[PDB]
Amino acid sequence: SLALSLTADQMVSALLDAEPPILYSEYDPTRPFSEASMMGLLTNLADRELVHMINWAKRVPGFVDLTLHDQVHLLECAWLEILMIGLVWRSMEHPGKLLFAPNLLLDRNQGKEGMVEIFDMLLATSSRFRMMNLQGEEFVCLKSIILLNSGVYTFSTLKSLEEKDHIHRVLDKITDTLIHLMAKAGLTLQQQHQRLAQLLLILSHIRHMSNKGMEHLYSMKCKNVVPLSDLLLEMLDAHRL
Amino acid sequence: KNSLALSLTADQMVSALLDAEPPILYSEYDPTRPFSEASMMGLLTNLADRELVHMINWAKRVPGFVDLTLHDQVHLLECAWLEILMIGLVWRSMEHPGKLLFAPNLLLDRNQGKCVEGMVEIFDMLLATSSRFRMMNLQGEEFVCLKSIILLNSGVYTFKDHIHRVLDKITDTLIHLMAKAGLTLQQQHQRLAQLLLILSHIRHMSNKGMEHLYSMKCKNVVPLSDLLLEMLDAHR
Amino acid sequence: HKILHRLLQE
Amino acid sequence: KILHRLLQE
Ligand SMILES: Oc1ccc(C(c2ccc(O)cc2)C(Cl)(Cl)Cl)cc1
Ligand SMILES: Oc1ccc(C(c2ccc(O)cc2)C(Cl)(Cl)Cl)cc1
Repeated sequence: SLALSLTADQMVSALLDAEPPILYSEYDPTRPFSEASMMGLLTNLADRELVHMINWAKRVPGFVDLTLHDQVHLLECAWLEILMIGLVWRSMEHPGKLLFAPNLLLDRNQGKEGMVEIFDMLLATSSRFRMMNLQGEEFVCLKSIILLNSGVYTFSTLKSLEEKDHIHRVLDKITDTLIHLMAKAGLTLQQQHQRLAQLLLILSHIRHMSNKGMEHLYSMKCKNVVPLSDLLLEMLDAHRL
Repeated sequence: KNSLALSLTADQMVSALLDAEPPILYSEYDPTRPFSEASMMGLLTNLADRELVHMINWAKRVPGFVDLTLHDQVHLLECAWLEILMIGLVWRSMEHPGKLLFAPNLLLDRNQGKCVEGMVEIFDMLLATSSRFRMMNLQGEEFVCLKSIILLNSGVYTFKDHIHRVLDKITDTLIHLMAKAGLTLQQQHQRLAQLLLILSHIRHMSNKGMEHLYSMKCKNVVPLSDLLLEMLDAHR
Repeated sequence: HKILHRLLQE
Repeated sequence: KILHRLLQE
């Protein structure tokens, strides 16, 4: 395993190099939008982002050491959390707004169905990132933590437990990396531990948002007005709501 | 304005939280191992309802909680109640691999979850969390810290400074316990991360459980207390 | 009117 | 399984 042999600096570099691109939406400020078409735009964007996410996951240290089945599972569990934290990160410097794309910056007024509650949570998370002055180096660590951690407890044999053991080792490495970054930023030991806790507690809120979003997405499918892409439908069904 | 909670020492914090611990309650004494969805969910709902009353009195004893306005206290508990019930269950179950100790006289396994539609998935998640805690050798002092973190953290972003200062205090307290337990520096931050990451899974279980409870509500088979109904309704 | 309100005060 | 396939290529 090359993953467990990386230094904190190499881990940061590896994660930064693997960052996906910021995609554009089909939004047109001159075109009228319904709640349905607005959600059509976001669905379209998410679908495209998912493809880049899959190829990003392959570049997260340790991830390809896992079996195809385990990779599939982790992504099925973490996909919406990962999209959401990315959205929150992009929006950090736009108080009151969510930057879905460089050409699509929304406020809560453009939430109008049930998406409005979710927008509010996302906005609060961005506000929280801003309060903390979240750094890019810390963001990439957090994103990789989500990928590896979210599905780790919902996976057979004593052998199949070794797979889980490897993940925990990589997770520990990312913790080390976070601490390393804070130490470099001049934080005291007490401050390092406090900030690490603060960052990890955010992941609980991201899980919550993902769960709420997953339910709204399911209701959308059933209403059958906003067409979901095939990949999105399969990811959604993986959660069996 | 200033909260007494912030002036406590690590040891004072630990003792206060240990002293605030609610009691382990019993289920009905009938020896008929529940196999129906009705008797199953009836016993669990009855137990949950009684546990909730103790939880509300426990929360008032968590340092910093009573400093919040009543409305803030209500918000935190409405958001955290099921997470708190679940981590408690998991903790009680830790020394009973493969079993969920809902009460000393109600020890269930996954097969019994099979009788309630949608419950086996939740049981399996709970059992996995229990195993994880056992393999980590979770201590009671760490447990009470984690439970208080849930109370303060889960609803904090749906509203702050006071709450975050208290959360920082509890973090200090966890590290204090780990240093007292002889862990090295690297072991301290690694363990802190491992424990806090489990809170993500606990949140996940609560969300799934809340959905299950809502369906149980619309099925209208098992009566729910007004209290449990109001706690559930808070999650829209 | 919530019961929780009453319990938190009791 | 779309996700399964994309993970392969
Ligand atoms: O970069 C993102 C794009 C879409 C989403 C979501 C999303 C995901 C899938 C969809 O079909 C629609 C919206 C919400 Cl619900 Cl937050 Cl807008 C999240 C992050
Ligand atoms: O100590 C506990 C008691 C009941 C529960 C739950 C519970 C909560 C409320 C109910 O009405 C029924 C079960 C589940 Cl969902 Cl795990 Cl069975 C959880 C922990």
